[PDB]
Amino acid sequence: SLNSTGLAQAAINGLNARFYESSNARWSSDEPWWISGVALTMVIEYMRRSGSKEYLDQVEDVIEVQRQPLSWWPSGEGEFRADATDDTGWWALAMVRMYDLTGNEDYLNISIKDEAYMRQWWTDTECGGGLYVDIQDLTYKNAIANELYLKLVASLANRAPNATIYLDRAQQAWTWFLGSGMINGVNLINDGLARDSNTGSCYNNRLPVWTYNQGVILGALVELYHATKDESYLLSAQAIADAVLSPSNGLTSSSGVLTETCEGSDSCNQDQQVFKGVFALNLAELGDAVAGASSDPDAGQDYREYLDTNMQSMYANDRSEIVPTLFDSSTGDLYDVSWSGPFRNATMPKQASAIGLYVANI
Ligand SMILES: OC[C@H]1O[C@H](O)[C@@H](O)[C@@H](O)[C@@H]1O
Ligand SMILES: OC[C@H]1O[C@H](O)[C@@H](O)[C@@H](O)[C@@H]1O
Ligand SMILES: OC[C@H]1O[C@H](O)[C@@H](O)[C@@H](O)[C@@H]1O
Repeated sequence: SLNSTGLAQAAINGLNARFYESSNARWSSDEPWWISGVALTMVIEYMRRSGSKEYLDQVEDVIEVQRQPLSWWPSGEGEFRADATDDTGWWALAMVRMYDLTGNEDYLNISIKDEAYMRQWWTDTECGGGLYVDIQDLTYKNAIANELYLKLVASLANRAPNATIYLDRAQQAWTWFLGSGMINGVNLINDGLARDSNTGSCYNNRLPVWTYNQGVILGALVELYHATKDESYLLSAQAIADAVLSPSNGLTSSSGVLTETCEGSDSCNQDQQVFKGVFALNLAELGDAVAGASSDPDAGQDYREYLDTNMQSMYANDRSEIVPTLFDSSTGDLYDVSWSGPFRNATMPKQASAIGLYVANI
């Protein structure tokens, strides 16, 4: 009796009432800019899955202003080309979804500019491949920038005119990622690569297993499946998702709820607060691809039940409503970080993550 389209809309209204800045065409300028890109993704995906165009004018406004040359990275020349490859990647994938929503080639073109910009920091000369996250310094090849890159080139292999260079890049990037060692012995992805002092060989740095690094990779593999019709991409994706769902690996509580490793210590910072909903949206993409590739009705049923289980927990334990007034009639729902633990306060990243979970259930 829970309607995920209605709750997604109420969560987007809450996001807007507390965090949207009209004069800036952005949410929460006091929060990292890439998380406005994630938020835009969630709003776009709500519209795609539900069929609403309620927020289209707002999204267009955000795109128009945020595509301008960034005051902190003018040499990027706008179009979301930023001072880190992952920041660019979040907006690039938002533009892929906006293209999917509208069919407007402008958004696809932006994604193509973003891919060419990110590729500049791919090297074969360290780690046999992959790109750096930190453009100014070039010290870290990490999971998230390389997952976003992979999902972007794979997305373009299905949509762009010069589709075969993107397919070759996606297949080579997946080959590199699989061979990097970041996917560990329980099929989960650690934070990134360290580099050996004497030898230049790279290895899994054993930094934490973050939920969004188990999620963006699933979307990439789903796009590789669509570009190739090779289910072995779905089989790898399902292995990573199945590891997340397994309570033995500690991302899934004994209540069956998705749980960031920092929640226990109450230490989730502004980045980590958004991670879970990015995983959920990507898990929904995997579940749709698996159910479509198979005649069995129970196909992808575990992923769908998982998202449902998480949705009901967040709805019941992690929710607070804006108090309407005589003057401001704004309504919506607000959310904290723990999809099981109690609501203490809302932040823009926490809210974006919550919207992601509802949209994953539409
Ligand atoms: O996305 C990260 C980005 O977010 C902030 O809004 C900006 O001030 C930048 O300095 C920073 O690099
Ligand atoms: O794994 C190596 C890596 O660890 C840190 O988390 C990063 O900030 C990088 O500067 C460094 O190269
Ligand atoms: O919050 C964790 C997050 O922190 C930084 O932004 C980078 O080191 C990422 O690789 C990492 O996932």
